[PDB]
Amino acid sequence: DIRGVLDRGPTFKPYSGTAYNALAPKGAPNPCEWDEA
Amino acid sequence: YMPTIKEGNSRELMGQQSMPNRPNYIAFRDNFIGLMYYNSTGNMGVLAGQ
Amino acid sequence: PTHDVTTDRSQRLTLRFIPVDREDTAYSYKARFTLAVGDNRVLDMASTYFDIRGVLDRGPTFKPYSGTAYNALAPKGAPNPCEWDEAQKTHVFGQAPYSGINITKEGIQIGVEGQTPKYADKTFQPEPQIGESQWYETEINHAAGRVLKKTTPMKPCYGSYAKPTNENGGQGILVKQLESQVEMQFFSTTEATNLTPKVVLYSEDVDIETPDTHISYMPTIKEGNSRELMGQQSMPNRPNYIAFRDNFIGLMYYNSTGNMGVLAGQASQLNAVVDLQDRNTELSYQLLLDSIGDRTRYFSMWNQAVDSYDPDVRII
Amino acid sequence: IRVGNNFAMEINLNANLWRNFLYSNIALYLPDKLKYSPSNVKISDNPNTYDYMNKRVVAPGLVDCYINLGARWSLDYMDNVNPFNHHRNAGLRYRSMLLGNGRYVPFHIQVPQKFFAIKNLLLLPGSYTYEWNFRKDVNMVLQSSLGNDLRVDGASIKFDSICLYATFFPMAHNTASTLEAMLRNDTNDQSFNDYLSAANMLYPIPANATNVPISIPSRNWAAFRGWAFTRLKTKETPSLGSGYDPYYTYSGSIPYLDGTFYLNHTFKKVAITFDSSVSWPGNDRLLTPNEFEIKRSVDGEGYNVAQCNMTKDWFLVQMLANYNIGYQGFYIPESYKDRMYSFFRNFQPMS
Amino acid sequence: KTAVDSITQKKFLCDRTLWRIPFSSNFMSMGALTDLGQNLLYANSAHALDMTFEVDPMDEPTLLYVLFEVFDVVRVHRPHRGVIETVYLRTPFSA
Amino acid sequence: ENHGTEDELPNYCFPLGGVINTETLTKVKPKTNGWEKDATEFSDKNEIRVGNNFAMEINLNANLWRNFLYSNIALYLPDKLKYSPSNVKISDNPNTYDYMNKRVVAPGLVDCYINLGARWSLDYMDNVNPFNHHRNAGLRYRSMLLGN
Amino acid sequence: GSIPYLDGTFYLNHTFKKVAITFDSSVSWPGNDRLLTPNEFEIKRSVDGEGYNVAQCNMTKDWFLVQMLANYNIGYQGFYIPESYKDRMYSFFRNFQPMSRQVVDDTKYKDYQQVGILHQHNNSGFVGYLAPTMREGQAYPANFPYPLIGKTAVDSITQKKFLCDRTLWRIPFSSNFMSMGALTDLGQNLLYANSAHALD
Amino acid sequence: IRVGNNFAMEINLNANLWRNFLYSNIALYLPDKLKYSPSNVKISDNPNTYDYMNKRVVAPGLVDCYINLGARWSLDYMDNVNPFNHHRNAGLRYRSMLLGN
Amino acid sequence: LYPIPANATNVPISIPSRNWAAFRGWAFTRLKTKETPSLGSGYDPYYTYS
Amino acid sequence: FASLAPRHGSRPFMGNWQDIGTSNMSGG
Repeated sequence: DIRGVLDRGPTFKPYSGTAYNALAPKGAPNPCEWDEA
Repeated sequence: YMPTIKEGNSRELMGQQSMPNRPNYIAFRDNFIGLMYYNSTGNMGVLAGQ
Repeated sequence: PTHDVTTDRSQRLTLRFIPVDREDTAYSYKARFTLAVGDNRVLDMASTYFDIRGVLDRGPTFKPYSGTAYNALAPKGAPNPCEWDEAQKTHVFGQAPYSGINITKEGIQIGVEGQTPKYADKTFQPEPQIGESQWYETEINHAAGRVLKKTTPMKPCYGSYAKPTNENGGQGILVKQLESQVEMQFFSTTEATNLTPKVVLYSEDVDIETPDTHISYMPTIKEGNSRELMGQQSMPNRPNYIAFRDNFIGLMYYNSTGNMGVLAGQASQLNAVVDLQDRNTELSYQLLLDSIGDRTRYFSMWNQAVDSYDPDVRII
Repeated sequence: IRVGNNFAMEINLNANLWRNFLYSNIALYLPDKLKYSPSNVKISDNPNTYDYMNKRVVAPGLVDCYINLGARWSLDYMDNVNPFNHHRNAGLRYRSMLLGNGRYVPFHIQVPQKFFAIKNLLLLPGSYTYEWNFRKDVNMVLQSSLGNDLRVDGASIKFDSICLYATFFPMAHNTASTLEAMLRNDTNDQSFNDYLSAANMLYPIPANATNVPISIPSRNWAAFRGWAFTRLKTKETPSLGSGYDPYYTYSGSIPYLDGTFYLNHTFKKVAITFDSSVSWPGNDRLLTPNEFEIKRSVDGEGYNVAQCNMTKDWFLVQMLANYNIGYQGFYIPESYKDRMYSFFRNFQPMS
Repeated sequence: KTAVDSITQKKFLCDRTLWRIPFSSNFMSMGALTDLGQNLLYANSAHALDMTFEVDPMDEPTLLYVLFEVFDVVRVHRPHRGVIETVYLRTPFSA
Repeated sequence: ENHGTEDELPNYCFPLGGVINTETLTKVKPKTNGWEKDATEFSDKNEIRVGNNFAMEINLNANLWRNFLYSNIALYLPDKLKYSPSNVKISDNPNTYDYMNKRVVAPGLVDCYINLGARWSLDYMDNVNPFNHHRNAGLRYRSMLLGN
Repeated sequence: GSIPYLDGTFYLNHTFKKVAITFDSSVSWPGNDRLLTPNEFEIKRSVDGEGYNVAQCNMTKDWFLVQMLANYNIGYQGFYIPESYKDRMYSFFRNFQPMSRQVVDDTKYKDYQQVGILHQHNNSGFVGYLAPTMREGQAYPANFPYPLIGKTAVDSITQKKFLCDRTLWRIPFSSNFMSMGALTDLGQNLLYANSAHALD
Repeated sequence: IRVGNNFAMEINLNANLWRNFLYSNIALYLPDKLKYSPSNVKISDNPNTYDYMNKRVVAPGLVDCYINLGARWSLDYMDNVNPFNHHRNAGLRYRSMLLGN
Repeated sequence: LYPIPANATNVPISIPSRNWAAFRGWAFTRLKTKETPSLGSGYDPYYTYS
Repeated sequence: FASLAPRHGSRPFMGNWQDIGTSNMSGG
């Protein structure tokens, strides 16, 4: 019987797709501001 | 899709497009293969008398 | 066990039997063999079979897949970039997805080679798969695209195919003199007519065909291209699976008195296969495999794959 | 800057996936009396051609996403249509892809031997002639999922070569000679039996015919085992006994030869009378003891099983013919007696 | 709450199968050679059969596939090298 | 058993002729640098799309997965989580179907991201009877065994 | 990832052509003219000029006999589906899935053009080019792939192969390739022999 | 008042569900010689890194909704690739969720 | 009851084979199928005659 | 015939005596 702490690392993703605005279009930007001339 | 190599915010970065990362399932192996040193003769386990 | 089970002499496992005499009718063929069992050998006839080689033509009515192969994500009423003659002036319904740099009488400039203006190869450039990659409607002053000519018969985009006639994927009917005929068509703004052409449509003749779709709505019975034939809508053909039957039913004449098989000795010539035409040897074998084994499993060698409807299609 | 909510267009996805299901699988496989010819499209005159069966446009409102909602119900239009002539026929789906995906297929097949006398026969030593007649009819050697005539539709088959193979157990020569000597007695004859074990008669039923009288002339009926009857179609059954049937314009599943029977529900009753006066089984056995009522349209006395119209006489007989179940309670038979071609595996009552 | 006055239709579909009626005195399988099949060996008399099926009408010429279940038995004798001898027998429908 | 949604590709929908926002252009032939109007053979009005066509983007595998979780899990949540609808009359008896039908439930409670990569039954949905559910394939069979 | 050495997740079984076993550097095993090509274990053949393939694939008749006898004791009295307890997960017939397809015959079809992935424009104006990014192009008739069906089907050639994952190519050291016991009859002839044999 | 038929736009659903299937499961698991580098995106140099394996863009036209139509055929590119290094590895898909998320 | 079709003049019947011991005779009369119910059936829903 | 039978231990692994013939038919 082993008790311990496992670190899966930053390269662990147990799901396809995304968690965050999944129904959003992939090219759809956030309400943003930029700079031009 | 990065339209422009420049990291600063611009008009062209409204056209950058997001793709989800590939699903990566990190777990212990089936029947806990790899935890125990089997067949390593330098790390050979012991069941003997006291 | 060591001895008295398996021989220690030179004995084969599988034998190969060339037909002694083969005869052909227009609807059947006959193969006589010598099933020679040597000394001290037993042969269970379950291990015997006929290996048959040949060439199968499934015909043009074979469609092994639902839907279509070509432009499946297209709308069914979406037309190709086409031309037609009304009442005789030629109208163009097209699209110009490519964005270039400059437009002269030699076509569209796709780039430079130092300072020399490199133009588009009219055989395959600009590609109908390459357009713009950003979503926002930027200003496009020098676009270009490809259009099928009025001699090309008008089809919907869904299910349209033409064969490529060069190495770089560009499709177009070559003609002998073997040079392609891709004419350039320069278009500009209506209220603008200096004169700068905005859109260059490379017109062409392709060998367009619908190999797996058909038209579900023809607005006009007449030949030739017209405005009404933009509204024709393409439906995929029905999937037709043509194959040999389960457990190779229909390859061997069972229960035909005129086509009865022979297993006999070479001397007495008395046929041990007495076949009666009110037997069903095929259905006797389909029900025998059910009682002895799991019939859902697939065995490719005897082509043992049982006919099975989907249970949610029969009973709704 | 957008003032308000953004622009969008609403779709019903699950209904559109279910409307595509019922059309591609059920509405396109409806009988041809429900379909019509499309406008301004040249269609073939022959109804057994793929150019006909493809281009007969069917209305989606016949089988749309609301048909029999909450009813486990097969369509009365689709009961008499062969369910094995379908593109979800997972056997023929597997058998089509086992050769390939193209029109032009060079095949390589191993055809089993099925004649019961020479199917499990253990041959002793000796040189035997072994001569067999093979078919070349593309409506018999091939199976299409629509049932179109493959003679008109350009399907051709050409048998280049053929070989007989035979796998031999390498038995020891003083053991395979003791077995040889034992199997050459008149007492050790290898006796076999056909699994169907039936003499099979085809009786024609005319169009729109309800009463089907058959008549066996006169015979000693000793060692008689029983009956097993099923309705077929004349279109789908080839005239076996003839080497070539020129009137057989069909290349679907042949229920006569493979066991894919589907017209079982089209039986009302069965009256068996031995010798024109002795009704069978007689003896006041059944609840209607002179006939085998398979189903009742109008039941007032309440003799139906299973929340369907199959009778209590006929459900008793079929559970006893297959499983010896019915005198000590009805229950689900075990999965080894209940095979694929059995009664209880396939009895699906609906309402 | 606005449901219409409805009538119920019941049916069954039983694919892939043969309607078996065993020629046994209790409709059971107590053996392949049934008791009514042996009752007709010791009777030693010929009887005629007149079966009458009532079917649902279809708009198509259909067939009727009745299996008269017999004992289609083959006994195979090989007495010498290259000699094959078979005796066939099926009862009742002998041929 | 929330695996996420397989939506690495975007899923688009298109107008019924492939394009709707075309503009009117005029055929121009070159002078024999130089250009002149070619209205003799070709017409002066040709609907030609400049650039990519109009299209709308939908996430299909997330909308099918979000319809799955709402109809099966979020509608079957306990009544302490749901709330009364606006301007809709409702039955006062909580044991009524008219109550259970009209208690509007937030889709964000069981949305398409709940416990991603976790094979986890909800603690809200542990003490709820799993057999009082429309995917009860026994009762789904027994309801259809009498009819619709 | 998965370790096929330890997990049992073997997947490169289809990459074997033939096997030649020789005891004592001269005696080719099994010998005794057992196989159809008795000097070697031909696992698959791409030529097949003599007619020695099974299962509508390219596995030979020698090798399919040996594998159905190593696992199942099936093959001398007819090939059939083994019962569900003999046919385990890591066995042969559970995992043997033979396949076939047709591709274009580039030396026979007179209009073939090798169109690489840079120039294949099926779903032209509805699919992004070489990327899972946004769409680009026009609603244009495709050029890939060539039609294998229809009245304008191309001249095709058939490729056959098999994939048999999770399994080990068992060649039993028995005189009839069967499992009549764990101590096989060829292992008892070498028992008490005190004779060393080279294996190549 | 609308004159004529309404506005609408068409999607092929059963193709887009089938094209999402073949890209997520087969095209992203193609060998690295088929894939190419993303434009203007940084990437690791070690091919055994997830940051490498994530960002190698693969063309959808390699495994699209028309690949080997009507053929039960595993790809020749995908035969020598380990099928158990896949996110649908239902054991590893279960063994990952057995520890948590 | 042997059925006669409409406007059918000739009616062939056939008793197949029987020991005819203690046979007394025949007596026959044409009926109507409309006027004769099929007995043995407990209820004939197509018998519209009283 | 114990020299033809495999040896589980030192006893011949024989079959049953009455398992020699077949008896299956189409429902009987």
